[PDB]
Amino acid sequence: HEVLLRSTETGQWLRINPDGTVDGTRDRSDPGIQWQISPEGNGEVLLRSTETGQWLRINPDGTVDGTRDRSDPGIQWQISPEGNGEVLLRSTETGQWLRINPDGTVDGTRDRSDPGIQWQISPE
Repeated sequence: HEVLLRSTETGQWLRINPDGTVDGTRDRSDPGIQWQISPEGNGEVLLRSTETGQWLRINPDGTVDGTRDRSDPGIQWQISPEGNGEVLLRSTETGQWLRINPDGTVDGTRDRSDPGIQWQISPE
């Protein structure tokens, strides 16, 4: 039950790379864009890469990458639907929203109005 996470603004997909970097791509065939959601309970989820097995992580320095440490505090996310399949993903640890920028970089922000925090989630 894989899902794709897609930018509403640009249509770019959230991708993880073999080196652990996380960014955006327009290549629908990239194997790094398939994710699996697992419940943590209490409204939290993990997002795990089908390709690499790494979980999506946000770090104290604001960077977003992947990790295989299931105990890392930065891998818990909260999906907040806004209606019509639009969602925000908020980090339990930092309080930031996951942001994909038009240039394909992925980081965090507290700006509710940033167009890059708007995500769609669709089955692959």
